[PDB]
Amino acid sequence: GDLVGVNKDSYLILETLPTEYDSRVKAMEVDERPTEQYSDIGGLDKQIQELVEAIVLPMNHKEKFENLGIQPP
Amino acid sequence: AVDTAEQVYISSLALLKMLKHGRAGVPMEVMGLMLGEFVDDYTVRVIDVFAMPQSGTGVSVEAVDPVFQAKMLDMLKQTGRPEMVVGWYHSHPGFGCWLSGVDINTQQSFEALSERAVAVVVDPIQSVKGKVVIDAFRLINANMMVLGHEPRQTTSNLGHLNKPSIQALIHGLNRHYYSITINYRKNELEQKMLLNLHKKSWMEGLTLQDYVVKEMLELAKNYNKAVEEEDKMTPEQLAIKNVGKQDPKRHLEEHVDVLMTSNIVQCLAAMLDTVVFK
Amino acid sequence: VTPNCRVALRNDSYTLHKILPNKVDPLVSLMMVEKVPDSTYEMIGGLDK
Amino acid sequence: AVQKVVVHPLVLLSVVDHFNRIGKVGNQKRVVGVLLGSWQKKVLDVSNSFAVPFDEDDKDDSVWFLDHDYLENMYGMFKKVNARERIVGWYHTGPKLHKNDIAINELMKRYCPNSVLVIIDVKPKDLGLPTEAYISVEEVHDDGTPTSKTFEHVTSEIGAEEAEEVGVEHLLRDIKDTTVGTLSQRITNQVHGLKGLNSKLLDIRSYLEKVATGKLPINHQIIYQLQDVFNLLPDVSLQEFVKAFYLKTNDQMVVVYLASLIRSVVALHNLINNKIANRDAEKKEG
Amino acid sequence: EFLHAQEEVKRIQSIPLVIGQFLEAVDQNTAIVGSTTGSNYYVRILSTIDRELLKPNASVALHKHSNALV
Ligand SMILES: [Zn+2]
Repeated sequence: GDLVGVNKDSYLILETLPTEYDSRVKAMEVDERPTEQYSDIGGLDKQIQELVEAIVLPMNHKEKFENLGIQPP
Repeated sequence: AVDTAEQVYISSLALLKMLKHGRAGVPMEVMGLMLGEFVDDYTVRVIDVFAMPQSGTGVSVEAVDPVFQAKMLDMLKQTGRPEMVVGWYHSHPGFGCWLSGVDINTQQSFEALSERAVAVVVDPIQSVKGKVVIDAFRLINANMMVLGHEPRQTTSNLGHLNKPSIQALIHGLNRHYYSITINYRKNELEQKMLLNLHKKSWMEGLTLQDYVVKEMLELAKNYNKAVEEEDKMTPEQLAIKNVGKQDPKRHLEEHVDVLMTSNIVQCLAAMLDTVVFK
Repeated sequence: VTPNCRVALRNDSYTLHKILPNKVDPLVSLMMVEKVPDSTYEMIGGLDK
Repeated sequence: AVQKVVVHPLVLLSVVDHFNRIGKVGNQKRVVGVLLGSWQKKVLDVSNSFAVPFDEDDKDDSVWFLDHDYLENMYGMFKKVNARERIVGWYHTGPKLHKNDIAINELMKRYCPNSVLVIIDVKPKDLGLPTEAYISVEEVHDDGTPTSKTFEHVTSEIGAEEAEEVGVEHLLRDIKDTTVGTLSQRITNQVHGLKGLNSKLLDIRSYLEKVATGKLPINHQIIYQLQDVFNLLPDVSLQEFVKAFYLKTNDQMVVVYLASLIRSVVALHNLINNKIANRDAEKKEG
Repeated sequence: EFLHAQEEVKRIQSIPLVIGQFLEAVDQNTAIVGSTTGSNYYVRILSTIDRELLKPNASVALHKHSNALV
């Protein structure tokens, strides 16, 4: 399932294309990254806390999880 | 300053290197140079068709290696004969062997230096013995349309080259192109030895080899009974009483002569004991 | 030149060369899809009106 | 262990035009050259070769000339057209040999697993075979001397590979495919009877001249050993093959029964519709 | 030349035989054949085949170049 360069004559697999960009997905990747600090989230600050303990710390420190030694969420 | 019906006294090895150059010359089309001798005006001869490297990039005028030219002719100098080029060959083994759009450029690119430089088109993948697709063309040009394009001086050679005149875009390319005549040389200095190795080789070699015999006949006699009941359905098919039949559907033969020469082989095969022994 | 009749066209220069007297559609595949012959009236018996 | 090769007569026709070179370059009589090819099997094919500018002193016959301008860079050309068609051996004309040949083999055994010398024929009038191979052999003796290297009679043939008869069988312009039983068998009768029994006269040249003037290979190791094979059936008066005569009733049994019944069927074949179409053509003419 | 005619019939055959289908027949030994290439042809057909074997749109053998019913 790859885009490859093939000779018209010998029909030899010549090179791999650097053009496998994948329509819609690579367009689904949000590259702008709009800003939102946590000052906008008013009223769900406990959900900010369990949110960070659930999600943000598995990105940073799995040693926080696996020196205790169970699993990430 | 004058136009004459030409002729190509061909070295059989030319066509040999073309049938190798198209047989092994995988039908991705290729290009070469033709190495003969400009003998005179009303004929020309080829004495050599040499080989080209794997130019698997493209039929082009740029595919010629001039150091392979100079070293090639140099290797003709350290061998006996340093003959002269007369033109160029190429191969069209895939399609119906007609003049490609590089030939319409590299022809006058080559004959700008040469005199004639006749094209060579080949396709050995046409047939095995029946069709001999050798092909050759002389590019006439729009400069020579002042005179009519009629050499004609000896005729019936281009009258019998005129006898086919059937290739689709080439019939169309009557403009800019008139072919050349190619006979085959009286090659009995080699056709003699191709004959003597031909029949000294291809019939039991030393010929004390067949002199298989009778289980072939066993199988052949079961053939030569097993078709005999359906061979004899034809006299039932001849029982039309008055007339009711078109062409007799003659299955009389194909089983006479098989028995004939096959059992000539069985009876001289019966002789070979009293022939070999005494 | 008959309108919508078919011809024999060469591949040479597409020279309009011969004209072919023909029928056009699947006519063969179903045009002649009859039950040919069979038998006579004697095996009917009753629906004669 | 070589039975046969496939011989393309293309570069044999290059032996023909180098046979045209030697008639006009001078003193060099014999056409000597170097054989390209590829070992695939015991069967082999030769598709190309090349003919060497070679000289050979009649005094001290082992004086070779295989130029490496002529060898190496031409092997770069012949490699450049095809990586497959490299060397396999070499050739020269004459039937027997050349006091230099063995050394000329060893110049290129550094190039090939088995550099073969195939002694070739420019003027075929032969009673036996065409060009024939000679493989690297070390048979020596039961003696324990230094190793013999003279390259022994290892059978070959003229094989035919592929189509190639768009030229060839157009250039026949004479010959017919005989449906054997149409004289081709008696052609083989003349060639194996005559061309076999004059080779038998070469064998009385052997077994008379060796009795006369023949030294050490008079009875080296194959004469009595194949006097065994001569002693299949050489016997005196009529050799008395008493098994072979009612065994021959079991033989001629078959041929005369097939000819009898089957040629009576041929009597139907010829006779019956010969009469029908005969008298249709005869009295239906009126 | 009788044998040349006979052997000649099958030189260009049986090795790389393409498959099309019959369509129609105008006249003797020349007919209309559709193809598995997608297009239709009107080609000269042989004297080899029995003439009553070409009722349906049957699977037929043709040459690449020449495209002849064999
Ligand atoms: Zn070409």
